[PDB]
Amino acid sequence: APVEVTYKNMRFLITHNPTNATLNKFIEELKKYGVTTIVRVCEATYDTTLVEKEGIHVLDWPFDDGAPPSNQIVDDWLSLVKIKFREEPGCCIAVHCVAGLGRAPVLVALALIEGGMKYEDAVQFIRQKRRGAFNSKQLLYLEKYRPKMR
Amino acid sequence: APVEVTYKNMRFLITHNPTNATLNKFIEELKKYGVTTIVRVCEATYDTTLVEKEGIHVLDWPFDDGAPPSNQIVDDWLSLVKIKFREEPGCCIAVHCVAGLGRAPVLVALALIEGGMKYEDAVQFIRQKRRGAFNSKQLLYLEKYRPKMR
Amino acid sequence: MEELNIIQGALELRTKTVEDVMTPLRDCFMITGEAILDFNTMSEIMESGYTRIPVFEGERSNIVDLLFVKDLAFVDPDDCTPLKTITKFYNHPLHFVFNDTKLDAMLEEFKKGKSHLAIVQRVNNEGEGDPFYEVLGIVTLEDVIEEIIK
Amino acid sequence: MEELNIIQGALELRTKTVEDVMTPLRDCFMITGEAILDFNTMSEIMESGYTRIPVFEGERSNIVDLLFVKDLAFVDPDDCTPLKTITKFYNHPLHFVFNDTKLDAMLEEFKKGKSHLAIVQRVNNEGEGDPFYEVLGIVTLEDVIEEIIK
Repeated sequence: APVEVTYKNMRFLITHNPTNATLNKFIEELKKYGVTTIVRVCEATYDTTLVEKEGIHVLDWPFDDGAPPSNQIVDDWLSLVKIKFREEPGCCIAVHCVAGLGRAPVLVALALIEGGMKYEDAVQFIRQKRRGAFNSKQLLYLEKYRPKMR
Repeated sequence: APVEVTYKNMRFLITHNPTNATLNKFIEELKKYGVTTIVRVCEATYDTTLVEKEGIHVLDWPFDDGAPPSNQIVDDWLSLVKIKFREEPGCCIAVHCVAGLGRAPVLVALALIEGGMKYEDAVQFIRQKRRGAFNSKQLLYLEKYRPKMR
Repeated sequence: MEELNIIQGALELRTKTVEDVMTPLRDCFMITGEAILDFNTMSEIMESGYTRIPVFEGERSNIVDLLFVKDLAFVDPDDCTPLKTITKFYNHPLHFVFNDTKLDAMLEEFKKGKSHLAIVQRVNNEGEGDPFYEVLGIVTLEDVIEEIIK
Repeated sequence: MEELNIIQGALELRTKTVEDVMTPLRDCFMITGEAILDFNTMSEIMESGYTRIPVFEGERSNIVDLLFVKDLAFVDPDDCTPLKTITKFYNHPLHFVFNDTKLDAMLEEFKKGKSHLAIVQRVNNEGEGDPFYEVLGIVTLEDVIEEIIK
């Protein structure tokens, strides 16, 4: 159940975690939504080679289950969003976990908030697509977060 | 679907038409209702030998489909009822057709009317057990019939 | 809208009959008692998607049994077991109801028993022969429910 | 009495949820995806009397498919075909619904689709990890109908 999020010039795809046997259909979905880059915020369970050969680069940036991303991860993520969307406009960034509903939506939400979207509007925008995202800690984290308007 | 009718000292069983393969269960039903005698008012489709060996005599007295019984048939039937019920009280007389709902119930009804039961009461008594008995001719016949109080 | 439709159908259970909602005989899915269960016949039965199928012999109007597909469980296709044989192994009561029976009575009967199916019949009074029960079709619990929920 | 019960249930479709009428997970009839369809397994499946069975792999809570018994039509027991293989041959949509979904909405969804079955799930917000969808059980069209007709 892949989820697409569109705001301003930004496009994100929050997807599931595939297996090595399902890789081809997975790549079909990515290519369908125009996914340039994948960020895995959890354990890496599948070989990226076929994904690389298809022109899709995979970044592995895990952080703690049920936890906000670290400052370094945030900076790398914002920089990544900027460069990738300036490099090939209209393209899509894929973020996925194994577990789901906490971490990847936190990243996407951060991107939206930096895009100027209000906190509550961001959380609501996400939960409209996937119900139950954002546990307590992550909620309060998106609340306390100070956007740099990047 | 065997049907039992009880009035005064009289007991009748209006039954279906069995086959040679179903004869044993058939005889089981007859013995269950205490059937001494069978009257077949339609074509005879099954061998009576096994039925005879079980102590049940079978009379073949066909008359026309959808028609009343002839005077001779009526006399023989009333005499039969009298002798059989006087010979072994509490026993049961079986009357069956192949077709159903016209002829056998006409016989039973005649017996009831001669037993003193009113015409309408007889027809109602029968139809309560089997819906749709007695076509038009047979109805008018039971109407016009003059009971001898035999 | 849905609630109002259900309520209306509920109120209409009293006026409507089984003849109104039944599947006419010619449109009923049936199988002959002369069927041999081999790989093909059993496969066809399974692929039909019917849990219970009426079994007729001779005329389609002559319905001698009910084949539940679960009855085919341990049957071996190589044995080419006659359907006639298999229907003997299981007791599935074959119910008959008259065409003017109301839907609420029918629903009650369906509710008390384990039978979800009934054969619709009418009294045929057209002379000059004996009246007889004519099979019109088949009514199921599903038909009544579909009459209720529209 | 029956009509009043139906009407009341109809009015209760709005307040009641799918969690109220569902079959809890542990009480659901299921089959593992590792099942090999041989004479015995297929016979057991048939004798179960279920038209559609959920297919899980690993945990029972992990439900990867729907096996329709009609899908077994031309399967040969001697081939010992893995269930995994057969589930691929047919497309049976696997629906998921949240536990607080009202029964009338559920009935609507059942009515539009060809699916009579849905997996009940809840949002699990207990920390400190990422929130996740927890499978509670299974709800069917039959459950809703039975809630209506009492």
